Amino acid sequence: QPAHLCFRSFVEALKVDNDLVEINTPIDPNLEAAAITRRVCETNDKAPLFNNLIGMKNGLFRILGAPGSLRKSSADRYGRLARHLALPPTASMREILDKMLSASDMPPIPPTIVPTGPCKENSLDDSEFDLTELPVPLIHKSDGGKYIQTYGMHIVQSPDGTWTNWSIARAMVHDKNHLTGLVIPPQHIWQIHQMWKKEGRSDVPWALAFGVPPAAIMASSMPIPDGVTEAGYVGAMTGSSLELVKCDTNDLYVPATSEIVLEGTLSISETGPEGPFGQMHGYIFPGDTHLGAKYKVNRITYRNNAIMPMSSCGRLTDETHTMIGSLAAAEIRKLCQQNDLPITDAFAPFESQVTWVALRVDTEKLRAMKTTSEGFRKRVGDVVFNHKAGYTIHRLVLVGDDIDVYEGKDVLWAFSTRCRPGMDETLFEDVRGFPLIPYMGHGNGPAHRGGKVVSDALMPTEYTTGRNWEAADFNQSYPEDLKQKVLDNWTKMGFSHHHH
Amino acid sequence: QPAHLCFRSFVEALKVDNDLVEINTPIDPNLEAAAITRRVCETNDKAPLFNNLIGMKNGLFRILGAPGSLRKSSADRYGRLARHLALPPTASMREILDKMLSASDMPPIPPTIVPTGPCKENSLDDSEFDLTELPVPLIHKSDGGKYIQTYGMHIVQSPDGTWTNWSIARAMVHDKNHLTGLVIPPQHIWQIHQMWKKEGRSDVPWALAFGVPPAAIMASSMPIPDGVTEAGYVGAMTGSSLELVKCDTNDLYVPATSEIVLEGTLSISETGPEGPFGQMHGYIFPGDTHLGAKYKVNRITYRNNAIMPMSSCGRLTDETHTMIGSLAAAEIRKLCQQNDLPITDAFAPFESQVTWVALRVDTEKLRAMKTTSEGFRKRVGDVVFNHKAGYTIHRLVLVGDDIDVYEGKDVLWAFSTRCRPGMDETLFEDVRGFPLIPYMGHGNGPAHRGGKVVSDALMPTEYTTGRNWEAADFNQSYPEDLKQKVLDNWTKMGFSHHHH
Ligand SMILES: Cc1cc2c3c(c1C)C(C)(C)C[C@@H](O)N3c1c(nc(O)[nH]c1=O)N2C[C@H](O)[C@H](O)[C@H](O)COP(=O)(O)O
Ligand SMILES: Cc1cc2c3c(c1C)C(C)(C)C[C@@H](O)N3c1c(nc(O)[nH]c1=O)N2C[C@H](O)[C@H](O)[C@H](O)COP(=O)(O)O
Ligand SMILES: [K+]
Ligand SMILES: [K+]
Ligand SMILES: [K+]
Ligand SMILES: [K+]
Ligand SMILES: [Mn+2]
Ligand SMILES: [Mn+2]
Repeated sequence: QPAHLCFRSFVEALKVDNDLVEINTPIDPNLEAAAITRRVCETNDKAPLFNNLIGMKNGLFRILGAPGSLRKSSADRYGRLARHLALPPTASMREILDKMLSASDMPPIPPTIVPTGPCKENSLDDSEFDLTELPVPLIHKSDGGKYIQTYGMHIVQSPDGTWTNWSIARAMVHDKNHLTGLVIPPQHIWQIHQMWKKEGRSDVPWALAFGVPPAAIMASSMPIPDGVTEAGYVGAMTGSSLELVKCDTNDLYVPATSEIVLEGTLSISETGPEGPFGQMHGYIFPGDTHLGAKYKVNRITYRNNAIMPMSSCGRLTDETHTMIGSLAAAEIRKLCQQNDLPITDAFAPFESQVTWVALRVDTEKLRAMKTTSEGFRKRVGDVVFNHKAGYTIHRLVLVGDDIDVYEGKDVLWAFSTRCRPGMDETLFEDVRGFPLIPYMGHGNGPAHRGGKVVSDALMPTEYTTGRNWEAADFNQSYPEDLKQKVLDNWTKMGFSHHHH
Repeated sequence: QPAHLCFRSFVEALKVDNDLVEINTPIDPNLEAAAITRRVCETNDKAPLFNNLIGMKNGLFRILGAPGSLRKSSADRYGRLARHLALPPTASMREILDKMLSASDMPPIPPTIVPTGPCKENSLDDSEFDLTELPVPLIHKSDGGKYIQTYGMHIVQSPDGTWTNWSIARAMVHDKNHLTGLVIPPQHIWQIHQMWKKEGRSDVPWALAFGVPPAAIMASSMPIPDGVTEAGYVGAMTGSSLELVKCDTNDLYVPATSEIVLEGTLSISETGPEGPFGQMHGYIFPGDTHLGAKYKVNRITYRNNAIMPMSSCGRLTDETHTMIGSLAAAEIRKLCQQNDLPITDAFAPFESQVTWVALRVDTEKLRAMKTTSEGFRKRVGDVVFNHKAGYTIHRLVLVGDDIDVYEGKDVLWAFSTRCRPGMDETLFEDVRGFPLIPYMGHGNGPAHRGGKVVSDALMPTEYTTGRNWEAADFNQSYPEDLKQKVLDNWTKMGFSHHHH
C-alpha cells in the first residue's frame, strides 16, 4: 500500500529515507520515550521508532515519535509532512498547503467499505483489556495522566448520519476502560457532541483510530468546513476512495489499515479529571486539572506488531506547530479569498509559537479597492476571527508582496518595521479566544473571549500608488551584474551546499 | 599599541584571528566594496580589508568593512566586538555590555595631550584636497550621496569648554570641501549644536576622526549621559588615559593614532541636501532627500597607508544592530536600575530589527513591590521612553527570570505566549519617536511623536506568589537523571561541536 494511505507503509518510507532511528533495546514509556522524542523535536533529528517498549504485552504496542516534525536540512525540511501526502520530500510549504486545500473545490470521493483489513488481526473485548496495563506514555513529568491519544483520529457522526467527522483531540487514560479528554467549542467533536446532547437519548457512538492513513491524519488536523466529512475530502485530495471497515461493536467505519482501534462511546452526561498536559505553546501548569469529556472503551482491535504514533509536544518544533498552525493558515487563506479579500498566501510563523498568521496581500488588488488600513484591518479581522478557522490564531499580520510569509525572519522584519504599535492595529475583544494560550486561560482577562489583533504591516503607499522603498540588502541595493560578479569571485577573494 | 587603543592594531588582531580577508586586487568604491561588505554582514563572514581601492591617491584610502559585525560560530559570535574592548573573543553579550557600563561608576580618566602621533604623518590643506576626488564609497545603489562617514567619530565641544562629545552620525560628501549629515534631536551633536546656535557668534569647531581607538568608537555609539565627556569614560573603562593630539586648525583634540582626520566647522546657519541612505531598519526610500546639517572641511590629516572603516548597513546583521541596539539596551538597563526598577538584563533582539528591548525582571523584587501589570508597565515606560537612552526603542518587552534576553528565540516565545494583545500593553503616544523607523517617518502618524509600547510578558503570578508553570521542553519537563541518560545514549541509539 502507498505511504500516504497506510501508516505501516509510511514507517517504512521514513526508514528508507534515512529519516528513522529504530531503537530495539528497552525504553520506558514513563517519560523516556517522550524525552527522546522531545529531544528529536528540538533538534530536528530523525523520527524514533521504539520497537521494545517496557510493558508491551500481546502486541500492544510499539511507538513512533515525531511523525510530523521537521528534518534538519533546509532542502527536505518538510519531508515528513510530504510523505503524509505522496509529495516529493523537497516539497515547499506552499505545495503542501495547496495539496491540503485542493479538495476544497472538488467533489468528495466517498469511502469504500471492505469486509476486513489488518486492523482486525487481533481483538480484545470488555474482559480482556485494561488501559492502565498498556504501555501508555507519560509524556511530560507533570502531566495529569498518561496521554494515550496525541496522534490518533476521533471518529464521531451526527445523529442524522449525514456528517462523519475525523479530528485530533487529546485524551488520557482515566481507568481500565475509560479515557478523558478535551472536547471544546468550536471544534467539530464538540459540535457533534452537542447534537447528541440535545437529542438526549444516548451516548455518542465513537471510535479512536491510531496509525491511520497519513493523509487522513492531516485532514484530521485541518479545520475543513462544518458538515464536511473528512473521509470524502481525503478521498478527493488523494484521488482515491479510502478503504474503511466497520467497527465490531458499533456502526462506525475505521480505516482498514489502522494500527490500533478503540471502539466505544463519548458520554453525553459524564465528565472526569483531565490534564494538565504539556501543550503546543510550550507550557504545563502543574496541578491545573479540570473536568473533561469521558469516553468509554468497549473493544480494542489492532494490527499484528501494532505501532502507536505519539506527539511529544511543547516548545518548537513538533506536530502542534507544523500541522495545527500551517493547516489553520491554509484554511484562513482560502476563507479570505472566498470573502473577496486579496490574500495570496498565509502561514503561522513558528517564531510566534503558531499564534500569529501572516497574510500576504496582492497589493495591486488592494490598490484597486481604494481603501485604508483601518477599514481593511477591520474587514480581515471580522472575516477570520468570527470563523472557526481563526480560532487558534490571536494576531494577524498583513504584509505586502515582497514578503515571503513562509520565512519567519521576513515576517518578523516586516512586523517590526512597518506596523506602528497602536495606530496600525485593531484589537478585537468580542471574538472567541483560544484559552490554551497562557495569556488567555492563565492570564489577566477572560479566558474565552478577546485578546486578538490585526497588525497592519502594509506601508501607506501600498494602498495608493505602490511600494516606494527598496530594501537595504544585498538583493535589492546592488545591480544584477554587480551581484553576480561578487558571487562569482566570492571564494577567489577568500570568503566561504543546498542539500547538506 | 594594543588593539583596543589603536585601530591599526585592531586590523592586525582581526588578521591574526583569521577574521579578516585582505583583498589586494582592485575594488570599486562605487558599490562593489559595499556589496561585498553587505554580503559579509548577511552571512557573518570575515571582515573585508580592501587594500586596492580604485581611485586611492596619495595614501587616501584603504577600506575595512564590517568592523563590528558578527562571526559565524556561536562560540566567538561577538568576537569582533570583544576585540574593540580587550575582552576575550568568546565573551558573551552580558560581558561586553558590562564592560561598556563599567565606567558609569568610576571617576573619569581624562585624556593625555601628546605633541604628535601617526595621524599627523600626512596632511592636505584647503588648496590640496577635494572630497569629490577621494574614493568615497557609494554604499547602496539609491543613496543620495557618497557616504564617507559611517564609522568615524564626530568631535564637538560645548561653548563653555566643559563637555567634549564623541558620537557617530552619518555624513556624505556635498562638494569638494563640505559634507552634509544628520544632526537630530535628542542626540548630543544636536544638543551641542543648539548651544552654539543660541550663542550665535560662530560656527561650531569640529573634527571627524576615522579609524579611532576601537574602545572610543564603541563609546561613540553609546548613549552615555548628557554632559559626560566620552574620552574620560573610555579612559575609565580601559583603565588608561587616551593619548590625544591637537588639531592643526582648531583647538579640538583627536586620538593620536586616528587613521584619517577632517578638521573644520559645523555650520550654525547653513544646510544642504542629505540622504537618502540605506539605513539600520533595512530600507532606503529613493528620492527622499531632506536638508541636513552642513560641515566645512578645512584640513585633512592622515596616517601613512590610511584605512577608512565602513559600515554597509541595512538588513541584519551589521554595526547598526550590534552597536546601536545593544549599547542602548545597556544604558536602558542602568537607567532602570537607577530608578529603582527590578531589571537585571536588557537586550535589543536582532529579530526586532533592534526596535524592541527585552527587560529581564527580578521577579522576587517585583513581588515585594506588590504592584500590578498596568502600574508597572506605566512606570517602566515613563522612565525609558522619556529618556534619551530610549530614543531608538519603540517596544519594551518585560520578561521574567526564566528568559534569557540575549536569546531572541526565547524573547519571541515569551512575547508570543505571555503578553495578551491590548490588555497586557500600554501605548505611549506623547513621547519622542524615532523617525528613522519606516512606520514613523514614512507611516500613518506623526513622524516624531508616539508609536511606542510597553508589552508585559510577565505572567500574573509573577507579581504575587511566583511562577506556576514549567516549560514543556526537554530541560524542564524531564528529571535530571533521565535527561543525562538520554544525552549519554544519544549517539549509541543512532541520533546526531561547540567551537565549530
Ligand atoms: C495535530 C494535533 C492537533 C490537535 C492536538 C494535537 C495534535 C498533535 C495534540 C498533541 C493531541 C494536542 C492537542 O492540543 N490537540 C488538540 C487539538 N484540537 C483540540 O480540540 N483538542 C486537542 O486536544 N488539535 C487541533 C485539531 O486537530 C484541529 O483544530 C482540527 O481542525 C480539529 O478538527 P475539526 O474539529 O475541524 O474537524
Ligand atoms: C554605530 C552607528 C551609530 C549610528 C549611526 C551609524 C552607526 C554605524 C551609521 C552607519 C553611520 C548610520 C547612522 O544612522 N548612524 C547615526 C547615529 N546616530 C545619529 O544621530 N545619526 C546617525 O546618522 N548612530 C547612533 C549614535 O551613534 C548613537 O545614538 C550615540 O548614542 C550617539 O552619541 P551621543 O549623542 O549619545 O553622544
Ligand atoms: K478535521
Ligand atoms: K502599517
Ligand atoms: K556617545
Ligand atoms: K502578561
Ligand atoms: Mn471537521
Ligand atoms: Mn555623548
